[PDB]
Amino acid sequence: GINKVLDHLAPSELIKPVKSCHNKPSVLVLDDRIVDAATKDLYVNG
Amino acid sequence: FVKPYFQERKHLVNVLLYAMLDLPEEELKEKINFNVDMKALLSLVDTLHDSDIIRHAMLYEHILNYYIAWVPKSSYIK
Amino acid sequence: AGRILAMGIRFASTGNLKIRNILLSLVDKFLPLYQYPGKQNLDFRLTISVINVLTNVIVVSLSMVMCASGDLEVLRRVKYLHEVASGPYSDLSDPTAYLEDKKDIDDHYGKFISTNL
Repeated sequence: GINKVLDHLAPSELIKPVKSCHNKPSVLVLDDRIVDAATKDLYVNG
Repeated sequence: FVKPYFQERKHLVNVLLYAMLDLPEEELKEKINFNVDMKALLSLVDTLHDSDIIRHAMLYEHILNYYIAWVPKSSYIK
Repeated sequence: AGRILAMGIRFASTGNLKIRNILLSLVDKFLPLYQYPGKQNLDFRLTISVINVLTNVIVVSLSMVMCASGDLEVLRRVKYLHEVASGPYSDLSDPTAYLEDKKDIDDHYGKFISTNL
Protein backbone atom coordinates (compact mmCIF):
# COMPACT_ATOMS: atom_id res chain seq x y z
CA GLY A 1 0.00 0.00 0.00
CA ILE A 2 2.84 2.38 0.80
CA ASN A 3 4.43 1.73 -2.59
CA LYS A 4 1.19 1.95 -4.57
CA VAL A 5 0.20 5.35 -3.16
CA LEU A 6 3.71 6.71 -3.82
CA ASP A 7 3.25 5.59 -7.42
CA HIS A 8 -0.03 7.52 -7.44
CA LEU A 9 1.67 10.62 -6.04
CA ALA A 10 4.68 9.97 -8.30
CA PRO A 11 3.60 8.32 -11.57
CA SER A 12 6.97 7.77 -13.24
CA GLU A 13 6.31 5.89 -16.49
CA LEU A 14 2.53 6.35 -16.59
CA ILE A 15 2.30 10.06 -17.37
CA LYS A 16 4.85 11.14 -20.01
CA PRO A 17 3.49 10.07 -23.44
CA VAL A 18 6.11 11.43 -25.86
CA LYS A 19 7.48 14.68 -24.36
CA SER A 20 6.79 16.68 -27.53
CA CYS A 21 5.33 19.99 -26.35
CA HIS A 22 5.34 22.98 -28.68
CA ASN A 23 6.17 25.23 -25.69
CA LYS A 24 4.82 28.31 -27.46
CA PRO A 25 2.40 30.58 -25.55
CA SER A 26 -1.15 30.11 -26.79
CA VAL A 27 -2.81 33.32 -28.01
CA LEU A 28 -6.52 34.01 -27.51
CA VAL A 29 -8.48 35.88 -30.18
CA LEU A 30 -10.86 38.55 -28.86
CA ASP A 31 -12.23 39.91 -32.15
CA ASP A 32 -16.00 40.50 -32.30
CA ARG A 33 -16.48 40.47 -36.09
CA ILE A 34 -16.69 36.66 -36.40
CA VAL A 35 -19.60 34.68 -34.95
CA ASP A 36 -18.76 31.33 -33.37
CA ALA A 37 -20.04 29.14 -30.56
CA ALA A 38 -16.76 29.36 -28.64
CA THR A 39 -16.54 33.14 -29.11
CA LYS A 40 -20.15 33.57 -27.96
CA ASP A 41 -19.22 31.67 -24.80
CA LEU A 42 -16.41 34.12 -24.02
CA TYR A 43 -17.97 37.26 -25.57
CA VAL A 44 -21.28 38.14 -23.92
CA ASN A 45 -22.51 41.50 -25.23
CA GLY A 46 -22.93 40.17 -28.77
CA PHE B 1 66.56 13.15 -22.65
CA VAL B 2 67.45 12.06 -26.18
CA LYS B 3 66.99 15.07 -28.48
CA PRO B 4 70.45 16.72 -28.03
CA TYR B 5 72.06 13.53 -29.31
CA PHE B 6 69.84 13.71 -32.39
CA GLN B 7 70.88 17.31 -33.05
CA GLU B 8 74.47 16.08 -32.69
CA ARG B 9 74.11 14.03 -35.88
CA LYS B 10 73.93 16.15 -39.02
CA HIS B 11 72.24 14.07 -41.76
CA LEU B 12 69.30 13.13 -39.51
CA VAL B 13 66.96 15.84 -40.81
CA ASN B 14 67.44 14.98 -44.48
CA VAL B 15 67.09 11.21 -44.18
CA LEU B 16 64.11 11.40 -41.82
CA LEU B 17 62.06 13.74 -44.00
CA TYR B 18 62.98 11.58 -46.99
CA ALA B 19 61.74 8.65 -44.92
CA MET B 20 58.59 10.68 -44.25
CA LEU B 21 57.93 11.14 -47.97
CA ASP B 22 59.06 7.62 -49.01
CA LEU B 23 61.48 8.94 -51.62
CA PRO B 24 62.98 6.39 -54.03
CA GLU B 25 66.56 5.30 -53.40
CA GLU B 26 67.74 6.82 -56.70
CA GLU B 27 67.03 10.36 -55.50
CA LEU B 28 68.67 9.51 -52.17
CA LYS B 29 71.84 8.24 -53.87
CA GLU B 30 72.16 11.35 -56.05
CA LYS B 31 73.31 13.79 -53.36
CA ILE B 32 73.97 11.64 -50.25
CA ASN B 33 77.54 10.36 -50.07
CA PHE B 34 77.10 7.62 -47.43
CA ASN B 35 75.42 4.28 -48.01
CA VAL B 36 71.87 3.90 -46.71
CA ASP B 37 70.56 0.46 -45.77
CA MET B 38 67.69 -0.40 -48.10
CA LYS B 39 66.13 -3.09 -45.87
CA ALA B 40 66.14 -0.57 -43.03
CA LEU B 41 64.47 1.94 -45.36
CA LEU B 42 61.69 -0.49 -46.24
CA SER B 43 61.30 -1.48 -42.58
CA LEU B 44 61.00 2.11 -41.37
CA VAL B 45 58.56 2.81 -44.21
CA ASP B 46 56.43 -0.15 -43.12
CA THR B 47 56.52 1.01 -39.49
CA LEU B 48 55.64 4.55 -40.58
CA HIS B 49 52.63 3.31 -42.54
CA ASP B 50 51.53 1.06 -39.67
CA SER B 51 48.05 2.28 -38.73
CA ASP B 52 47.22 -0.03 -35.81
CA ILE B 53 47.93 2.90 -33.45
CA ILE B 54 12.27 5.79 -30.75
CA ARG B 55 13.86 9.26 -30.73
CA HIS B 56 12.19 10.45 -27.51
CA ALA B 57 12.52 7.22 -25.51
CA MET B 58 16.29 7.18 -26.12
CA LEU B 59 16.69 10.70 -24.73
CA TYR B 60 15.25 9.64 -21.38
CA GLU B 61 17.46 6.54 -21.34
CA HIS B 62 20.63 8.28 -22.54
CA ILE B 63 20.19 11.21 -20.13
CA LEU B 64 20.07 8.55 -17.40
CA ASN B 65 22.76 6.45 -19.09
CA TYR B 66 25.18 9.33 -19.76
CA TYR B 67 24.59 11.61 -16.75
CA ILE B 68 23.61 9.15 -14.01
CA ALA B 69 26.09 6.42 -15.00
CA TRP B 70 28.98 7.93 -13.05
CA VAL B 71 32.19 7.08 -14.91
CA PRO B 72 34.91 6.69 -12.21
CA LYS B 73 55.08 21.52 -19.59
CA SER B 74 51.79 21.51 -21.53
CA SER B 75 50.42 18.18 -22.74
CA TYR B 76 53.07 17.33 -25.39
CA ILE B 77 52.12 13.66 -24.91
CA LYS B 78 49.99 13.20 -28.01
CA ALA C 1 8.96 18.09 1.46
CA GLY C 2 8.56 19.27 5.05
CA ARG C 3 8.80 15.77 6.52
CA ILE C 4 11.85 14.67 4.52
CA LEU C 5 13.64 17.96 5.21
CA ALA C 6 13.23 17.41 8.95
CA MET C 7 14.25 13.80 8.28
CA GLY C 8 17.45 14.86 6.52
CA ILE C 9 18.47 17.52 9.04
CA ARG C 10 17.87 15.11 11.91
CA PHE C 11 20.38 12.58 10.54
CA ALA C 12 22.86 15.22 9.39
CA SER C 13 26.36 13.90 8.57
CA THR C 14 25.79 10.79 10.72
CA GLY C 15 25.37 8.48 7.72
CA ASN C 16 22.97 5.55 7.35
CA LEU C 17 21.66 2.98 4.88
CA LYS C 18 17.89 2.74 5.35
CA ILE C 19 17.41 6.49 4.99
CA ARG C 20 19.71 6.57 1.96
CA ASN C 21 17.80 3.74 0.27
CA ILE C 22 14.44 5.39 0.98
CA LEU C 23 15.66 8.69 -0.47
CA LEU C 24 17.12 6.78 -3.43
CA SER C 25 13.72 5.23 -4.14
CA LEU C 26 12.02 8.61 -3.77
CA VAL C 27 14.43 10.41 -6.10
CA ASP C 28 14.21 7.59 -8.65
CA LYS C 29 10.42 7.87 -8.76
CA PHE C 30 10.28 11.67 -8.88
CA LEU C 31 13.19 12.17 -11.30
CA PRO C 32 11.41 11.40 -14.63
CA LEU C 33 8.54 13.81 -13.90
CA TYR C 34 11.02 16.63 -13.30
CA GLN C 35 10.79 19.67 -15.59
CA TYR C 36 8.21 18.16 -17.95
CA PRO C 37 5.96 20.82 -19.53
CA GLY C 38 3.98 18.23 -21.48
CA LYS C 39 0.46 19.65 -21.43
CA GLN C 40 0.94 23.38 -20.90
CA ASN C 41 -1.72 23.73 -18.21
CA LEU C 42 -1.18 26.03 -15.24
CA ASP C 43 -2.79 23.62 -12.80
CA PHE C 44 -0.33 21.12 -14.23
CA ARG C 45 2.34 23.84 -14.46
CA LEU C 46 1.93 24.90 -10.82
CA THR C 47 1.88 21.26 -9.71
CA ILE C 48 5.06 20.39 -11.59
CA SER C 49 6.71 23.56 -10.27
CA VAL C 50 6.08 22.07 -6.82
CA ILE C 51 7.54 18.84 -8.21
CA ASN C 52 10.66 20.84 -9.10
CA VAL C 53 10.69 22.26 -5.57
CA LEU C 54 10.08 18.79 -4.13
CA THR C 55 12.83 17.13 -6.16
CA ASN C 56 15.16 19.95 -5.12
CA VAL C 57 14.41 19.15 -1.47
CA ILE C 58 14.92 15.39 -1.88
CA VAL C 59 18.35 15.76 -3.49
CA VAL C 60 19.47 18.32 -0.90
CA SER C 61 18.25 16.16 1.98
CA LEU C 62 19.80 13.04 0.46
CA SER C 63 23.09 14.95 0.24
CA MET C 64 22.58 16.19 3.80
CA VAL C 65 22.31 12.76 5.44
CA MET C 66 25.23 11.27 3.45
CA CYS C 67 27.45 14.31 4.00
CA ALA C 68 31.22 14.16 3.42
CA SER C 69 30.97 10.55 2.24
CA GLY C 70 31.57 10.88 -1.50
CA ASP C 71 28.71 8.49 -2.17
CA LEU C 72 28.37 7.12 -5.69
CA GLU C 73 24.65 6.91 -6.44
CA VAL C 74 23.92 10.14 -4.57
CA LEU C 75 26.59 11.73 -6.76
CA ARG C 76 25.07 9.85 -9.71
CA ARG C 77 21.65 11.45 -9.24
CA VAL C 78 22.85 14.97 -8.36
CA LYS C 79 24.99 14.86 -11.51
CA TYR C 80 21.78 14.24 -13.46
CA LEU C 81 19.92 17.20 -11.94
CA HIS C 82 23.07 19.24 -12.54
CA GLU C 83 23.20 18.70 -16.28
CA VAL C 84 20.73 19.27 -19.13
CA ALA C 85 18.53 22.36 -18.89
CA SER C 86 15.52 20.37 -20.22
CA GLY C 87 12.43 22.55 -19.73
CA PRO C 88 10.39 24.01 -22.59
CA TYR C 89 13.35 24.21 -24.95
CA SER C 90 15.50 21.35 -26.26
CA ASP C 91 13.99 17.85 -26.16
CA LEU C 92 12.73 15.55 -23.42
CA SER C 93 5.20 43.00 -26.72
CA ASP C 94 8.97 42.98 -26.27
CA PRO C 95 8.93 43.32 -22.43
CA THR C 96 6.46 40.43 -22.24
CA ALA C 97 8.77 37.95 -23.98
CA TYR C 98 11.48 39.34 -21.71
CA LEU C 99 9.38 38.47 -18.65
CA GLU C 100 8.39 35.15 -20.23
CA ASP C 101 12.08 34.33 -20.67
CA LYS C 102 12.77 35.79 -17.22
CA LYS C 103 10.53 33.21 -15.55
CA ASP C 104 12.22 30.28 -17.29
CA ILE C 105 15.74 31.60 -16.67
CA ASP C 106 14.92 32.10 -12.99
CA ASP C 107 13.51 28.57 -12.78
CA HIS C 108 16.81 27.21 -14.11
CA TYR C 109 18.71 29.31 -11.57
CA GLY C 110 16.70 27.86 -8.70
CA LYS C 111 17.07 24.35 -10.10
CA PHE C 112 20.85 24.86 -10.17
CA ILE C 113 21.41 26.21 -6.66
CA SER C 114 19.93 23.05 -5.14
CA THR C 115 22.07 20.65 -7.17
CA ASN C 116 25.14 22.81 -6.54
CA LEU C 117 24.51 22.82 -2.80
